[PDB]
Amino acid sequence: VYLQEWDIPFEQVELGEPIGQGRWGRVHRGRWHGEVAIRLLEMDGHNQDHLKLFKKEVMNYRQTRHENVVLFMGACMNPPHLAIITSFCKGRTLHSFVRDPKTSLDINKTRQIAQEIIKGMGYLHAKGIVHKDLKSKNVFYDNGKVVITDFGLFGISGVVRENQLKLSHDWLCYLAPEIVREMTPGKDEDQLPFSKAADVYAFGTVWYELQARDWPLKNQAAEASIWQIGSGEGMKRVLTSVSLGKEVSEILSACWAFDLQERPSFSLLMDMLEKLP
Amino acid sequence: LELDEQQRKRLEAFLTQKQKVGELKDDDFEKISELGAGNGGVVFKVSHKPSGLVMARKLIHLEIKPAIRNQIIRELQVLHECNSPYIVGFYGAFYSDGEISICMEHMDGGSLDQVLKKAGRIPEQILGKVSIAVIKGLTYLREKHKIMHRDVKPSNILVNSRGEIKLCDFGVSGQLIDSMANSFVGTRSYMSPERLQGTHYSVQSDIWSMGLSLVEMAVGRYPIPPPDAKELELMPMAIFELLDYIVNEPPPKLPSAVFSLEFQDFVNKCLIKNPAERADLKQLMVHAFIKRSDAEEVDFAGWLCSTIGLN
Ligand SMILES: Nc1ncnc2c1ncn2[C@@H]1O[C@H](COP(=O)(O)OP(=O)(O)NP(=O)(O)O)[C@@H](O)[C@H]1O
Ligand SMILES: Nc1ncnc2c1ncn2[C@@H]1O[C@H](COP(=O)(O)OP(=O)(O)NP(=O)(O)O)[C@@H](O)[C@H]1O
Ligand SMILES: [Mg+2]
Ligand SMILES: [Mg+2]
Repeated sequence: VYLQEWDIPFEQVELGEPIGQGRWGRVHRGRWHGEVAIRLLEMDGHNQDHLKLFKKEVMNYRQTRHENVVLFMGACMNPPHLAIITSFCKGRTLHSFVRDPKTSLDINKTRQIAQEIIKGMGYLHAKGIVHKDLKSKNVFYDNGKVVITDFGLFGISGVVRENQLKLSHDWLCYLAPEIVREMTPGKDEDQLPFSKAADVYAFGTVWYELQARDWPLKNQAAEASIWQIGSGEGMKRVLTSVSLGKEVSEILSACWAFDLQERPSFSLLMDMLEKLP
Repeated sequence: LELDEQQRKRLEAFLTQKQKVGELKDDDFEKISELGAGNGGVVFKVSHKPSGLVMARKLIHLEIKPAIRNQIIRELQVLHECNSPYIVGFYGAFYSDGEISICMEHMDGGSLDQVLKKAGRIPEQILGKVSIAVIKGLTYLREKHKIMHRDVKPSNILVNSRGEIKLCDFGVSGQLIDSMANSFVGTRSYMSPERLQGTHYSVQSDIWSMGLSLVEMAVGRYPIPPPDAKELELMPMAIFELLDYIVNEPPPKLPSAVFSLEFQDFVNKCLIKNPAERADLKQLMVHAFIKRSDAEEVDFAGWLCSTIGLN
């Protein structure tokens, strides 16, 4: 990809200040005239199978456009150096948004934000793209509008170590039991069983955050979280411990369902969110 | 606190040697060789240049917002108040390059994990003494500063050729625990069954960790899953099934043919799943195995230096 193969007309785009690092390259702010987000990756693997899948997923993301999904614009690959360019999201992460004192969530606003997220995920699923990293920090809220970011990105195989693991707590809260059981040192993220059902479980966690403005499990040693999540015990005890409303809690129990196959689709979840207060 | 005079005079010697070295910064030090790495950090034998002393420096690498970085350094300076013949000599803590460094005693023989791999197995005679040392350290810690250790395992028991035993890397800072230390999971687990299910835990969890460690050192193998019957005469599993074993299966036990009742019973009491019924430290201190080994006569330093090849 030499960036001229994309439908967004581009003469030149300039890097601006960085705005965070992570397992997948460094994210800068930039100017396409419009602001954009530019993610810089480098490919250790250097095997052309990895670049083949990268090409596959990046042209798959071209086919997407939806008002609740961040606009994928471009990607260029001068291997080992690669760049992914999406539209820049003004406003605040839903994560820092529910955690604000001044913010006023209510039985209506939560359902509305949730329905936005559900429409976005439903689109992504229809085109057969799995997010694999839906979480509160990957949803943006600017006035009325809600946008999902950072989708499909876990499928790639660039530089990220040791034969131990380091797992942030915020992330593991969004992980379904199928996944955390497979975690073990020396296992890469690409071999884990992400899926549509795991995505609706992660939606369960973001809805709980909409209710309680916090994690469902208080910060603790990661081994503890792995056991509590993959045993299903921890999520049963949270459903026990402080409750919300019956119809509210039904969606949570459905999304967090231990057996993945009993988890609802996103189309169904739209209906469930409709028949509410 | 039953502070011996031998002990108080090597405690005095290193607190007054502590102000002789004074204060601290990166280029005062100089590398020697690779001590090791774990849980997000590497530690190296170092020479401080103002003071010819050889120390051990712990560097761990944490880019985060500076406010909590300084909360961490100020919470960690309490290590200056923590001083017992059974807790590593602490000297200083500082921020440099966004890499926290802790300067501590160098321990000639390293960790009982290191000791163990070369030694293969650790005799019972000697595990008595290390057990006494650990209960003393944990009680000192619980009574004097009201903390718990939270990370007891053989790689955190340190030995020297002068024959002392002390514990390193105890959980002194809450901020460093919540912001970094929690996120790591290794290939083995020493966590109690009540910590794994996320209830409130206590020093009881540390009793459990110590019991599992004593089994590992006594038989030379990480004890769960229990060795198979033929594997026992001679002397591939993911992390979740390990944790699920720890929570849902009987605990390890020492083999009945080889070690005394007193040892078998000590460890059996450390490894009871219900922390209410697990021995506390008051009870462990007066246990038969302890009364025996405390009054025994073992020359530890000799065993250590002929074990590893020091002098
Ligand atoms: N389209 C975007 N608009 C605005 N900010 C963005 C956009 N995409 C990513 N970011 C920001 O990029 C930063 C880092 O994102 P990211 O690299 O994905 O790290 P992370 O989500 O915090 N955890 P990880 O996915 O492991 O890196 C965060 O501050 C995001 O808010
Ligand atoms: N003061 C010390 N003197 C000598 N060796 C030390 C000292 N402190 C640590 N070590 C060695 O450093 C290595 C790893 O230390 P460490 O950073 O504690 O990792 P770990 O014990 O495996 N996990 P953790 O203690 O929870 O961070 C081990 O081989 C120890 O023997
Ligand atoms: Mg992300
Ligand atoms: Mg240690």
